[PDB]
Amino acid sequence: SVALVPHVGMGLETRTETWMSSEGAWKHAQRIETWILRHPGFTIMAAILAYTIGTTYFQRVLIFILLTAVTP
Amino acid sequence: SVALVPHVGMGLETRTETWMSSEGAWKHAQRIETWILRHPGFTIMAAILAYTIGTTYFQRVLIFILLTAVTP
Amino acid sequence: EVQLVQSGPDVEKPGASVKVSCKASGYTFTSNYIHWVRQAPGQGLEWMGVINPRGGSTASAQKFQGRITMTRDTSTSTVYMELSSLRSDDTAVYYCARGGRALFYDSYTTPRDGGSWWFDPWGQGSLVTVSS
Amino acid sequence: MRCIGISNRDFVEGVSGGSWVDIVLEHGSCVTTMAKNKPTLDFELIKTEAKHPATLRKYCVEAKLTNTTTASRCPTQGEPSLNEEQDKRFVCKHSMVDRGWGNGCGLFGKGGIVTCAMFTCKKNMEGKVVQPENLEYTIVITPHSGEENAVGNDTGKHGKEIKVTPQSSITEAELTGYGTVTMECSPRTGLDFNEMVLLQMENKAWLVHRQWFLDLPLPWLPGADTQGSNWIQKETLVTFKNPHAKKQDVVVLGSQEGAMHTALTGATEIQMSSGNLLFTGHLKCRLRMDKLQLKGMSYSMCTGKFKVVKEIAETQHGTIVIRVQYEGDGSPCKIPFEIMDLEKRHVLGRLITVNPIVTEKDSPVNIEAEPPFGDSYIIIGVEPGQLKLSWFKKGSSIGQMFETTMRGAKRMAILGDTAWDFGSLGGVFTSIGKALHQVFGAIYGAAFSGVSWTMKILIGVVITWIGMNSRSTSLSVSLVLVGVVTLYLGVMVQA
Amino acid sequence: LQMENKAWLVHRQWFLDLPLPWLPGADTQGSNWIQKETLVTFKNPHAKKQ
Amino acid sequence: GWGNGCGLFGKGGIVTCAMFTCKKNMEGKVVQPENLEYTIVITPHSGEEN
Amino acid sequence: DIQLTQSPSSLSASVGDRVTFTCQASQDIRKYLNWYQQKPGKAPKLLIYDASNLKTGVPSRFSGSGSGTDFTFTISSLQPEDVATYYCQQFDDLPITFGQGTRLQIK
Ligand SMILES: *[C@@H]1O[C@H](CO)[C@@H](O[C@@H]2O[C@H](CO)[C@@H](O)[C@H](O)[C@H]2NC(C)=O)[C@H](O)[C@H]1NC(C)=O
Ligand SMILES: *[C@@H]1O[C@H](CO)[C@@H](O)[C@H](O)[C@H]1NC(C)=O
Repeated sequence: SVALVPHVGMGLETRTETWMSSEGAWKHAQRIETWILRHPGFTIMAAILAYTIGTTYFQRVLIFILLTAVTP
Repeated sequence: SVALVPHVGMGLETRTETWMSSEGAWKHAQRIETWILRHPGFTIMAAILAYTIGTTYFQRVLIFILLTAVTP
Repeated sequence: EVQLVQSGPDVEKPGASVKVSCKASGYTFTSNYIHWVRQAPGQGLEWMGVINPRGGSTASAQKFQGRITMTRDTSTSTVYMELSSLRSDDTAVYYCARGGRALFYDSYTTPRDGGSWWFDPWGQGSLVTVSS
Repeated sequence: MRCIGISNRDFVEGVSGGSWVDIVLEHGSCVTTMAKNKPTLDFELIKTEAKHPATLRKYCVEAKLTNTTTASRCPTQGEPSLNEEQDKRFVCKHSMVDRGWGNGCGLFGKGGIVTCAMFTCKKNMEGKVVQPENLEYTIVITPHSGEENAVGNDTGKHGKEIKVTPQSSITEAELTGYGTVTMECSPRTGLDFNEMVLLQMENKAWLVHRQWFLDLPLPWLPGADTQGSNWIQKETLVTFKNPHAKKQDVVVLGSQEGAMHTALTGATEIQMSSGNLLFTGHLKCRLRMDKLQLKGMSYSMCTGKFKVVKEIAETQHGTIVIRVQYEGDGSPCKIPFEIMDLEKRHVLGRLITVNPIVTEKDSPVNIEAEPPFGDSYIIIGVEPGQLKLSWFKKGSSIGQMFETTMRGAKRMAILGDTAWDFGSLGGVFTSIGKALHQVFGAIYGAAFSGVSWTMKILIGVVITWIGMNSRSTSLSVSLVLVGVVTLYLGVMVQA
Repeated sequence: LQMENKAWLVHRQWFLDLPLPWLPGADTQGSNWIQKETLVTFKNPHAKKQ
Repeated sequence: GWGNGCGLFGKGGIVTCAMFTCKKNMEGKVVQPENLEYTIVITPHSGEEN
Repeated sequence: DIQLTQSPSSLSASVGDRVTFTCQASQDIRKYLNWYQQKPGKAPKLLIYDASNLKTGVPSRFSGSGSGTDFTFTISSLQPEDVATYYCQQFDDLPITFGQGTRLQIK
């Protein structure tokens, strides 16, 4: 629900701070990294995929940080 | 917050349906596609990136669907 | 001997807090659990809560949630019950007593049981009245 | 009987072993079994009750603020302090604003400042756990063979309730006549509690595995409670405004209850009102049937002249229950029930009443059977042949085996290798199956766990692709395994 | 956008597309809400009821 | 089916409905690029005290 | 939660009589139950633990019985000094709770 589409990039941003100011970002990161810690295997398999596909090195890095971005 | 951790893959399931019961998936899709409709430009630039990097056609497809997944 | 001396009766104003003491003798003060049981005159017995002399672990009933603190002085071999936000309903007599205790921290069920709750030597009770 | 209509059901043919059978049954499912003898019985599974819980955690979904003093030193020098910062029942924060001659005091700089607030919560979550002890299953094991009313109405007394607890075993059960039956559970092989949490919200509850329920954000508080009001956390709750420069502010975060629902999706719920209602889950029992009469032996075959009431009633694949009411004298005599081909007796059905029987006379006795894939010729009549009913079963051979394979697939999913146990006594290759898939899928299905619809199907197609372009024949160990586990497990799950 | 006593300034479209029960400015008695599919969810345990 | 009691044994259709009535709202309004105004203090330097 | 019911609320009886009480539990409490005697103005006192057991120093006319949810306290021969109010006590689960009490009146 409102759980997602959290009105962020959008526009109109003002000089004054808005709401979660300087949290929800580091929330987002901490969240997802936590979930990484919980399910290491999926990290493993994903990384393997990175070493499989493309793999001209920078490519690997990219598609990997997809693994990060996969799903909370 | 609880907005994201939504106890999904996890395990334990059961033979009986659980909660949002054949919704939250199609929810997930519908909302992200909606957000795609709202911000077409970002789709454009991203796709361009797909045509830039790797590009090994299958690669393009992948990193593209990634850059679709990338919106929180 | 097995013995309990509580402090004498007291009266307080509503909304206040009262501190009742329970002193014991006749055993190792760290060898038994302490519980507080209250009796309103027109009612029977009600279990207020529990403190462990050894180590300080504590617990309380839902009714008194938020309202009651329990502490101890081992040196004096004494327990202190304290109630906050006193109200007329609180007016009653209070009681304290023991349990034969496995060890560290307080509350057990499975390990047999105490086989009482303020009835053997919990003390002599003490009257407290919440009044204006 | 008490099975019929639930669909999704488990026919188990034969026993052998001299005795036993392996049954895996859960809740919405049920099981019908047979042997070359002994009466057909049905295992239907109802509420699971775990008695003694113990309470670990207090999450609050809502709170309020008051009092809420704040301070600043103004200088440079010092980082401000306030006494109520001492009692952790308050919430505290440092921020920095500025001060000066407008503020009036010193030096003209960006100042330190603090705040605190009293914190109190009205609403909670009661989450408890239960040790793999006093928790118990209740089963109705119902006979077929007539005795009116309902193939249905699980209410009403036939198959008892056959309680069981891991604390006990061997599940000694009795029914009228033959009804000596021995079951064995393996509840310790069940849901794997100690991984489990039962979570009561305002009414509704949810069963979720432990770790996630630990890591979940929002205000912490330990099971001891007892006035503590001691809540850790609160930084994810109660956000503080700091508009452009001056002052700062504290804000009750607002109830997350719904969002919490959105989280607890992907989890089976549980109703808990009194002590437990627990549903779902699954269990494995092994069945030793020795001890069973056929429910009547050495009789006469009816007499003649049955008169039917109602008609055909197929339901899922087969069973075709019929209801009949005998008319005559002969007293509880066997009913000559047969299922035959066109003319020229080739006769083949399969009958599940096995040994149907007349009761006290007048009473609508009923039957179920499995005609072939095609035309069917059903005959209950004897001396003046009394009756014949034409039937046609559509469908049904290749398609049968196919759909069957679908079932066995689902059961390979959902329930795992306990599934491999769901047959009975395959000697070697059943066992070696259970082990191979045991450690095998143990490594593979999990580890790449915790993943959802999307990522599942997608990772599936990509890895099967990389398989398609791989060399050295290893593609199969990619590929066929890959696409299968990935795709098939993709759509079936997350229900 | 006024909530119980805090408010927020947000740009229009997003505030249109936002889920949760709809209802137009006219209402008063209408109670006409159009949505609710994303609000109250329905259980359907294994077979019977709902 | 016969357990339900009625007809021949199948997977049935079923429906439900419920009254619906709402708790706290959101009042969201808009303002036209009219009826809106700014207030400025334009302050001199140079002493007094204040 | 666990609701301990005590019956009857009061009894009057002649000396020497046999008297019995019954306590009924909303949940199975197994062998955890207790029987108090309390004389007015006195602290409560012990009689029965584990529902089955006398304390040392307690007269023998006292007994207790019952197992799952149901229990009976018994005095074989009523004795005048036994005038008191009596109780039963559920310890199980620890939301510690008592029976409402039963008063006696000598005849
Ligand atoms: C399910 O079982 C119940 C219990 O036997 C059935 O209710 C009985 O119905 C018969 C029919 O005449 C009555 O004689 C009994 O008195 C009923 N039992 C009661 C009231 O406890 C019920 O009919 C069965 N379900 C169906 C669909 O028939
Ligand atoms: C909070 O303020 C109330 C007055 O509204 C006062 O009665 C109470 O004592 C205060 N509590 C604290 C902890 O400051």
